[PDB]
Amino acid sequence: TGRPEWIWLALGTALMGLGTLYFLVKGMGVSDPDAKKFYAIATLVAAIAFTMYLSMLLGYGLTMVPFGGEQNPIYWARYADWLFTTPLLLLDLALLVDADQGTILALVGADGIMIGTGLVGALTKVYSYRFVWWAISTAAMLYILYVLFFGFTSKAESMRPEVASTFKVLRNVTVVLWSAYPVVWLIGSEGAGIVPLNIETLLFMVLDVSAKVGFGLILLRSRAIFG
Ligand SMILES: *C/C=C(C)/C=C/C=C(C)/C=C/C1=C(C)CCCC1(C)C
Ligand SMILES: CCCCCCCCCCCC
Repeated sequence: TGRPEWIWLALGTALMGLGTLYFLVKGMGVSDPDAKKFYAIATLVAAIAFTMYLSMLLGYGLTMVPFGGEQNPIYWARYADWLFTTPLLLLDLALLVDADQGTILALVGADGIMIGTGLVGALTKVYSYRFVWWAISTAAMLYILYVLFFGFTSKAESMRPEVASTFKVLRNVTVVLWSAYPVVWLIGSEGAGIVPLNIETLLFMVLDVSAKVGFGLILLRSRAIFG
């Protein structure tokens, strides 16, 4: 098939198979348990992205959805990816500031809504409805960013300065990265079609890798992961 965006997928596969491995060996070296599970979580988060990017590299998780008179190419392997990785990364932040069970259930439940409506909206055939789904989804995301920015950050201050200090950085990678996502969906292949597909995969690879591997390196690298 040799699609123009395969380059960026072959590239995604490589940066995540490589991140997954670095995490995995470093993780099996640690003896602390509190810190030990920040390592399993990251080995798993990179690993899921990895089988997905590669599988896509290989022509799976791609489907043609009709709308706007075209036969639009929708990569759904992305939502299977995000479905499991986004709630776990939120789990990374919740363990860190000692979240309640209630707040974690809520962040996860809303996260399920983000991706579920994201996917539905990306498989819709009526052009204006795609955008109703994109919108309930984004609203879910703003909600999660709200909690994190207002709730978690009130609570990262019951921690040590090294923990709040670390939470502020990861919290800042999240807010910046997670919010570009709805803007890319919408100007590219799933939304307006302004940005062609090789450039979309290229921007989703950079947010993905930044957000999983850039995130893991910063987290696993801090003193705060030792309870
Ligand atoms: C490793 C992947 C990460 C951190 C993915 C984050 C993904 C999002 C914040 C996705 C958001 C979306 C919307 C706000 C609306 C339209 C559809 C989505 C699912 C692309
Ligand atoms: C828990 C929230 C479930 C929300 C389902 C909303 C469906 C809205 C459909 C609007 C179609 C025009």
